[PDB]
Amino acid sequence: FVNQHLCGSHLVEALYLVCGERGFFYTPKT
Amino acid sequence: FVNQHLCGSHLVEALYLVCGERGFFYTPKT
Amino acid sequence: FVNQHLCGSHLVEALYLVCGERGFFYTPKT
Amino acid sequence: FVNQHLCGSHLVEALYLVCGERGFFYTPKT
Amino acid sequence: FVNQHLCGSHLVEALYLVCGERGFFYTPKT
Amino acid sequence: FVNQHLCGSHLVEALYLVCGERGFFYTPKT
Amino acid sequence: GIVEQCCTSICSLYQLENYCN
Amino acid sequence: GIVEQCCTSICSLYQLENYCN
Amino acid sequence: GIVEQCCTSICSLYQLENYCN
Amino acid sequence: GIVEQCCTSICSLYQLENYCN
Amino acid sequence: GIVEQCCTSICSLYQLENYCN
Amino acid sequence: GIVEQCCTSICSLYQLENYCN
Ligand SMILES: [Cu+2]
Ligand SMILES: [Cu+2]
Repeated sequence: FVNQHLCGSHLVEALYLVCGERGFFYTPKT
Repeated sequence: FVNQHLCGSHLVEALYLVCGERGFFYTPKT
Repeated sequence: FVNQHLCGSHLVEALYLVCGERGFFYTPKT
Repeated sequence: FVNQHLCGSHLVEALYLVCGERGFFYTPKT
Repeated sequence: FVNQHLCGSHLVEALYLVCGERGFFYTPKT
Repeated sequence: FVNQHLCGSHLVEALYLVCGERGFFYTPKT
Repeated sequence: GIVEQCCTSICSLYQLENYCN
Repeated sequence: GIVEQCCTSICSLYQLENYCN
Repeated sequence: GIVEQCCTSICSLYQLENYCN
Repeated sequence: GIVEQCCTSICSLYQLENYCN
Repeated sequence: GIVEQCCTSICSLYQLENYCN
Repeated sequence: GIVEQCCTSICSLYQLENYCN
């Protein structure tokens, strides 16, 4: 594919598209 | 007011927004 | 909850999620 | 070309885009 | 209408709203 | 895991993300 | 409503301007 | 599931916090 | 105001509520 | 169409590449 | 072009139309 | 990590996969 610049809700939308119903974790550094 | 169905991408958009920097798990198989 | 950084259409999506069918106004300074 | 249904969040996304800095009202009870 | 500031996936969403089912091309400079 | 229906705006969001800087054509009449 | 010029049935880009401030 | 407190049937903004880390 | 702030600084879901119909 | 490899019925992430420039 | 401009500067809905199928 | 990087630098779909359930 192609590399993406993914911030905020667009990263979350990327994990949905890539993981879908397998599902995912969203874990920002703290 | 009655809140809404949230499906697929709209639902992880809602999680992001609500959890933000804490982050979240989306596990649909559950 | 958590504080959010919300610009452009993402703020509009935030008001939809928070107000829903009660509804809302979107009023940028001018 | 025939334009489309716009529902919930897609519809306020369309308002934003179309009104921009003027802003808008979303009042669904209407 | 009003002029818009449109980057990334929001430009793509703008072409969908403006072109719809006529359809469109998305062609970044290279 | 079984991938999903993508409709209207969700489908061009998926194209963007997948093609990125190469860009894409969305031609629905096809 | 807007849900009725626009989501129920279908409107022009022009119709959505009806709702701009 | 979350697809079941939330997309199937309907949940509060509070319910979605159930799933925050 | 809200528009300005939430994008320059951070706002809580609770602040956004001040804007509902 | 793409509406037919992808919204009507269902496609791979690979299929959507079919449509990249 | 369109991609560049609309994100660096502002473009109108009318400019985006130049790009439709 | 992923969150940080993908927004500061670029990440591939393949990197995002490391995060799936
Ligand atoms: Cu954005
Ligand atoms: Cu949708």
